[PDB]
Amino acid sequence: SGAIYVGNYRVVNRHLATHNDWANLVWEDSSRDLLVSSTTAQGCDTIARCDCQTGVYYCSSRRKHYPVSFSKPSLIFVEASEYYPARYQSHLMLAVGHSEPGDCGGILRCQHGVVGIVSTGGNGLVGFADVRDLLWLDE
Ligand SMILES: N#CCc1ccccc1CC(=O)N1CCC[C@H](C(N)=O)C1
Ligand SMILES: [Zn+2]
Repeated sequence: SGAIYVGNYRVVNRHLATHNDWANLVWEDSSRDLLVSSTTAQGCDTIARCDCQTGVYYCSSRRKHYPVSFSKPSLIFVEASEYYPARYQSHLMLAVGHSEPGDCGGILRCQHGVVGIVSTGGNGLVGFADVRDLLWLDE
């Protein structure tokens, strides 16, 4: 679990969005596993606008942060789950690092701010849904 809070927006994994997120829907994209909802309170986070490929992510299944080298956002095949059929997920970045079911929503950050959130994983890999291209989050 986990979310990004920036301005009057809450960014969460689409498959973990609540009834309240859907009732205050701003934008969603099943192909990216992202959903953005509106909030009444101003948010705590800053979004990176960069092309960093190194950063640090929070891993809830270890209660620890880990450094990672990650691939550029791309179209990656993701196996079927209870949430989605087998499909290509877009804007996804992979890295070697621990992740297990329950770790989605952990933040990945570089020196410029928030880069994205955990969205996939398995076998010593962790995948992050990029948010750096969503320029409208800042206005
Ligand atoms: N961290 C983590 C998740 C994880 C880690 C390790 C093993 C398995 C998983 C679960 C998994 O990859 N997904 C289930 C939920 C929806 C995700 C998607 N974006 O399509 C895919
Ligand atoms: Zn950066």
